Amino acid sequence: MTKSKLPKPVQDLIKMIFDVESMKKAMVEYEIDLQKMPLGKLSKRQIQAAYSILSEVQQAVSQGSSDSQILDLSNRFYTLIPHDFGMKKPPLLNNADSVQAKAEMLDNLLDIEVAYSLLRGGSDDSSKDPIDVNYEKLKTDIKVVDRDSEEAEIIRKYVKNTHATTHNAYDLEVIDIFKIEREGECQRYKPFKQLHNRRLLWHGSRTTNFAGILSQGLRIAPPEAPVTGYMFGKGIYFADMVSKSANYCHTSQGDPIGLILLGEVALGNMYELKHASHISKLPKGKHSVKGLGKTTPDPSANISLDGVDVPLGTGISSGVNDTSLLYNEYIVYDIAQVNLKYLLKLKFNFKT
Ligand SMILES: CCc1cn(Cc2ccc(F)c(C(=O)N3CCN(CC)[C@H](CCO)C3)c2)c(=O)[nH]c1=O
Repeated sequence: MTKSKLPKPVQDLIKMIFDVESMKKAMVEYEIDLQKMPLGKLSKRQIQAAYSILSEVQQAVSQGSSDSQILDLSNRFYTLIPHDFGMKKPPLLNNADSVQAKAEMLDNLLDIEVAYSLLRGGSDDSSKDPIDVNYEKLKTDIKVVDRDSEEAEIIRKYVKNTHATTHNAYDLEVIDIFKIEREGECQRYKPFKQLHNRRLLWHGSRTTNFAGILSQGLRIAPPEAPVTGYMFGKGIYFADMVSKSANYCHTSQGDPIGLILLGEVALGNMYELKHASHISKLPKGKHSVKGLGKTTPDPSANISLDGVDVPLGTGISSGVNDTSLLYNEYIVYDIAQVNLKYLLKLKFNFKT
């Protein structure tokens, strides 16, 4: 039992990422019946089948089919994924809002299954630290960034300047800044290295999703998933406001620690949109979608970190009139266009 020699912040990141109990709390959060469907019985093909029902609902809504099939499909969904709503009525699956809500849950279920499968697979060695074994499963080089360097100064300033006044429920404190290097991702990203308009953007996610996020990278919703469950289609979503992405950590009062990503995203030509557009492909010659937000990080204060633009400017009006987005959103539809650079441990201080 050789005790791990990894730095203490990296060891804590490993423990927090592979926490089986956190995976169970996330499933209870969705009111999933863990007695009828324990974490060990959660299956990949089960999740894709549930995605198919969501897509079947989407098509039934789109042709008028009949709302009673939609009733049957909704009941079929709750049979496939056993829930426990105690005495209340389970939410019906008859409108686009409920399809998005269940697609989001399946997104988290998909990454939770990947994490658990990682843990219970491969090899195990009694003489090895579980932290050391779980670290190697991530297939990622993780190094703690020195607090006093210019990387951390830029990253801290990115956090400090782009917390929107709208997201007033909490404030953010940077605990740890990690430099991350997924195996093979640098080679995969090379075909996009010298594309224009490369920005450093945030991606917030639930803590449980990060075992899959680090082992497999950011992925696109599977083909079974309904394209109308996502505002701008089935792509990878980023933000330039740290608080916009931190909201997608789903941090609570009982679990105030969150994980957020800083990724280099090859945006190229930007299909600028102001409202929903459930697309699967992009128009020829366009490399990403930008949701136009009312507030944008002041473009006068942009800096370059390793030839990548960092929109750490404070929030100002964008001049866009008829848009449905409070803040900007960046979406790519090819996973090769993303190169993950930094991983942040954030403490959420909720104001009460
Ligand atoms: C605006 C910034 C922001 C938004 N949203 C919401 C959101 C909405 C629709 C989306 F398609 C995705 C997204 O990118 N997905 C969907 C889930 N997963 C399916 C395989 C993937 C995850 C990586 O494996 C890819 C994310 C976050 O969650 N975080 C953020 O920072």
